[PDB]
Amino acid sequence: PSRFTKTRKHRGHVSAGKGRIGKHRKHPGGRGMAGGQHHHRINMDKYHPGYFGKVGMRYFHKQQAHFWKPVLNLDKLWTLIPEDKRDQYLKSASKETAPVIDTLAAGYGKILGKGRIPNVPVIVKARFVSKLAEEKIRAAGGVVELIA
Amino acid sequence: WRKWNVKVNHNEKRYATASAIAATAVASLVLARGHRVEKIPEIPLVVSTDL
Amino acid sequence: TVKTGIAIGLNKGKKVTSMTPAPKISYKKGAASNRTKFVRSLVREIAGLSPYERRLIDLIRNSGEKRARKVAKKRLGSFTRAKAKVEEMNNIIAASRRH
Amino acid sequence: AISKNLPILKNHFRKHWQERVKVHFDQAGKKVSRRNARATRAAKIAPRPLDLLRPVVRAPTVKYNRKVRAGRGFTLAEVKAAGLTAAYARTIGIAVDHRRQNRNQEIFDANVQRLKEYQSKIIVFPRNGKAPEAEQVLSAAATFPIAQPATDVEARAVQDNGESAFRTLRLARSEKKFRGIREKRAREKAEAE
RNA sequence: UGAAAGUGUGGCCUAUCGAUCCUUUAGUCCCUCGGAAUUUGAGGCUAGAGGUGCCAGAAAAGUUACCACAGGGAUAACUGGC
RNA sequence: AAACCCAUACGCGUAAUGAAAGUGAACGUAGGUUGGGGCCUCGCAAGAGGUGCACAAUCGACCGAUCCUGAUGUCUUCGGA
RNA sequence: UUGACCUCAAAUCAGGUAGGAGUACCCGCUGAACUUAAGCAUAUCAAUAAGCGGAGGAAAAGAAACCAACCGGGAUUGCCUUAGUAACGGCGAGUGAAGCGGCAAAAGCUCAAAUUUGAAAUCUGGUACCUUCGGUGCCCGAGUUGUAAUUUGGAGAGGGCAACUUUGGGGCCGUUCCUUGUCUAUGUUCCUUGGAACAGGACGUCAUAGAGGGUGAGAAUCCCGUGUGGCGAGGAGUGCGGUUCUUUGUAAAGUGCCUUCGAAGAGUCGAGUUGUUUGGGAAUGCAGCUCUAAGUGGGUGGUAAAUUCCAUCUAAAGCUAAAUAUU
Ligand SMILES: [Mg+2]
Ligand SMILES: [Mg+2]
Ligand SMILES: [Mg+2]
Ligand SMILES: [Mg+2]
Ligand SMILES: [Mg+2]
Ligand SMILES: [Mg+2]
Ligand SMILES: [Mg+2]
Ligand SMILES: [Mg+2]
Ligand SMILES: [Mg+2]
Ligand SMILES: [Mg+2]
Ligand SMILES: [Mg+2]
Ligand SMILES: [Mg+2]
Ligand SMILES: [Mg+2]
Ligand SMILES: [Mg+2]
Ligand SMILES: [Mg+2]
Ligand SMILES: [Mg+2]
Ligand SMILES: [Mg+2]
Ligand SMILES: [Mg+2]
Ligand SMILES: [Mg+2]
Ligand SMILES: [Mg+2]
Ligand SMILES: [Mg+2]
Ligand SMILES: [Mg+2]
Ligand SMILES: [Mg+2]
Ligand SMILES: [Mg+2]
Ligand SMILES: [Mg+2]
Repeated sequence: PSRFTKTRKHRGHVSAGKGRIGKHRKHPGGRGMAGGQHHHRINMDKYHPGYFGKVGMRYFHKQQAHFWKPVLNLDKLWTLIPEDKRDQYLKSASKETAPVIDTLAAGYGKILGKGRIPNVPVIVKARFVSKLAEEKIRAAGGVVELIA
Repeated sequence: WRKWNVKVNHNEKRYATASAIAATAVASLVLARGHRVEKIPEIPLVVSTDL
Repeated sequence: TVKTGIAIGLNKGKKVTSMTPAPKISYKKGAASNRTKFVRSLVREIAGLSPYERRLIDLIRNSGEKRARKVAKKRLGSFTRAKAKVEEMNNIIAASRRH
Repeated sequence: AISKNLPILKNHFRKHWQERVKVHFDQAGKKVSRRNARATRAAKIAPRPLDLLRPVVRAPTVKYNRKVRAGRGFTLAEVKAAGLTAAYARTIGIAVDHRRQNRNQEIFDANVQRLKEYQSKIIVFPRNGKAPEAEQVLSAAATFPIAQPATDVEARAVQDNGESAFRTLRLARSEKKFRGIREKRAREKAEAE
């Protein structure tokens, strides 16, 4: 608020902290991003390399729902099972009763293998997966059955 | 279009309300507000639901 | 149009038993009718042809159908419209040879 | 104007924006007005539930097709199967949508069961007499909530057949990619003599 | 190239040159044209060329003695001072 | 216009990298070396040894892109270990 | 010669209607520059101000020639978000939407194109009467160059078979809404100060009323009021709640099966060019000119073109509340 501001402290002092020589003025270097290829070039090159120019290929009418592919790493993959039955399924490491994990209903589109699920069988329903993730799942004893 | 109302996190609101309730059962803090509870036998002061 | 069961490929998607809903009558909108064929056939007799149709008849007799389609794409707007109109003109030519 | 290391800001305030600033002080009062309007409408339709029965329907856009959702109307085939006409249903509290079509038997039969439940749960007073007071509720949506279908179970056996399910996606992608080339090659093969 | 060791990634050394955007060429014959395909076309990736000599790179003729404004003793036309 | 309560979504974040198609983070006690507060053991103490978070330097490993190599195989041109 | 028709006229003809004001918000046309770009011409300011026309309590939009590419959604509007994103841009400065999703609010429909043809069945006006926001009878007239019924694509129509089901309008008394009136508690007791007690102190009362104002100084208890309920008056009204009279109706509507049909908007769509505009990019919309269609057709499917498919709608005609805006 207003009373913890240095404006209250500058009262009495002539320049309000802006100097006597420099003389706070309206817009001495320009408005906005003026001078990027000119008198503000060193800044734009030191702190914003890549700002000028166009790189790649255009996409007309891009919808950000074709590219909806949220990723789940294996390291979690039991958070999708509630705490009530997680210990049950973890101690009863058995086929014929393996837990099913619909990652799509949880809101994930792809499964990835970051690290170290246990050696429990698990059925993982996923639209997409990775090579290493599926390797680890079926090495633990489970299976990835694909869906849409 | 000045900012008039302030967001406070729900859990901070509830933290503060719980603290203010707990401070009700402290005669040192109730006297310090000037509430005249010197002759009150003990607090939290509970009366019947007949009220 | 049966789906596979996966998320990429040709017929990607979930398998759901289908229903094939009833055909909407607003899909036969441009369908020809007997009344309408009669009316149009009659009007073409009494109104005759237009200058560019006469030009097409001549170009089809003499210079072939390719330049006819070029001219019809210019006089009309589209290649498919030009094709349909040149076919109309060929039918007209055959019928006028019969008459 | 460009200065020390800071993000490039795109603040769009180079028009006369101060002439167009709507501050919603009216939030609370407008809520009060909505509640009063719902109350007045309910009193005016005093037995009726203030909302039409809407169907359960599947959302588009593969991001969202995992979720089922409330729709607009009950798909003339659906109501005909429920055993009543669209005109009568519109007078009975059933939204009808003439422009959506049934391509999915699960959604179709789910909505038909929805309609049967509604018809069994409502009482329709005759046009003649009594008006047998009937204790309105204010929501048909709360009485018939949209339930997400259970697609699978919580536990099953493991059936692994050795297809690897990454090569599966790979090969589907590849055959999509190289379908047309192979069709062209087959055409050029067939047109050999 | 030399028998070879070795030398050679332009001129014995110190000068002899050039961003974005655009165009154009070469390469991979690779990616995209987003309802699905084929062929043209177009757009992309990588390396160069077309040039900005005010050479970190605006697209640019004069006059005002009819003149104007913001300013300058950072700067002339007097004295004064060295 | 306060205060109190709430569903479903949505936003940021939990995964990056490539123009893109797209692929997508453990050889190992989640590595080694050097140093490292604090703790532990012996020691009266001095000090010696063990473990060593954070942080710093460095050599490695893993994911993506680029440039290669190009197995089992095969719609013989796909696949890409 | 007489009497029509057509087209055009005159009447201080009988009846009506438009203008102007206001203009915050709304629908449109027209349309800058200062400014930013550290200069400036595209750009930006801005599809803004000023100018012009036109409405209402909201207007507009609106029941898809939509979005999509999904296991598909389903009029319009508005909010949260999508998103400072895709895209435009001396690719500089800067600009910059939309689909999905969550919510508020929800409501649907009607004409043209069909032979009533065993009966213009339709309608304005004048006049007599009546129960007058109108009705009945009569009389001129409009109208066959098409007024009613019937149908609007979701369908639907013409025949044939078979059974069932459901209905209209007035009055009265209430309720709903609007406006308005009136009635509905408790100290002005005592002492001091003071010009005045509404101040201070003592004793009390009411309180679903200690909001506020007034009164010779800070008054719940002096006055008006406040609070709680009650008793009325006048209207609008078809929203429903009961009662009463008319029986509408040899009528209308709905539903099943077979069969024959199934009309669907043109100087428009679309194309070329020009200009303007848009985020719209080989051209987003708009307009001008030129050319100018079709009916298993046409539009759309955000890279121009040819070929083959698929999906989705159904333009060139029209009405419609609410959520929304309001200096
Ligand atoms: Mg300062
Ligand atoms: Mg100063
Ligand atoms: Mg300065
Ligand atoms: Mg200075
Ligand atoms: Mg060498
Ligand atoms: Mg050299
Ligand atoms: Mg160069
Ligand atoms: Mg280029
Ligand atoms: Mg220079
Ligand atoms: Mg000049
Ligand atoms: Mg001069
Ligand atoms: Mg001069
Ligand atoms: Mg000087
Ligand atoms: Mg290390
Ligand atoms: Mg400027
Ligand atoms: Mg300036
Ligand atoms: Mg200037
Ligand atoms: Mg104006
Ligand atoms: Mg309107
Ligand atoms: Mg309208
Ligand atoms: Mg964001
Ligand atoms: Mg703009
Ligand atoms: Mg143009
Ligand atoms: Mg203009
Ligand atoms: Mg244009």
